[PDB]
Amino acid sequence: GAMAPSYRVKRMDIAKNDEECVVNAANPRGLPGDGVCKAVYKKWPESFKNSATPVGTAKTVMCGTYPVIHAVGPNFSNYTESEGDRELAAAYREVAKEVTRLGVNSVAIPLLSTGVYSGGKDRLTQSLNHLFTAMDSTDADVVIYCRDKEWEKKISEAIQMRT
Ligand SMILES: [Cl-]
Ligand SMILES: [Cl-]
Ligand SMILES: [Cl-]
Repeated sequence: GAMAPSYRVKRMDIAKNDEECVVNAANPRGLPGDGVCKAVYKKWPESFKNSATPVGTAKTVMCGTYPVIHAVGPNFSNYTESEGDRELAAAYREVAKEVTRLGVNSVAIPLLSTGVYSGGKDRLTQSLNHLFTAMDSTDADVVIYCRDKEWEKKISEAIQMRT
């Protein structure tokens, strides 16, 4: 584990992360997809061998010795708010189990279901709070990746408020 486990946020492509493993915002079919998923496919294509997994779950595939944890958040265009909220919380709980099993000291993670699976809604607080609920009991250093400048400021504020 990290000596003083922390949360940090960076505004840049998660495919350039400086952590021991990455979480992909995957689709259930293991397809290249769009957004974070497509960047992950371009950087670690070998990790998409048998990466298909249901909504609300995470499945890790190695690219060399580097773990890619494919976490499938719900698409809020298809799910109700209640069911989607439950599956989004579940995907993050599965990421925490995988990070613990892998024994890594750090993990790069995107906010699941905030892009094309958001159903056109701002889900920063919803998704980030489910990330904290799952990851708080782990001792890995967590680095959250985002692309929007206003989202970077809001995620940073939420991290600092709890310290
Ligand atoms: Cl970048
Ligand atoms: Cl998304
Ligand atoms: Cl973003």
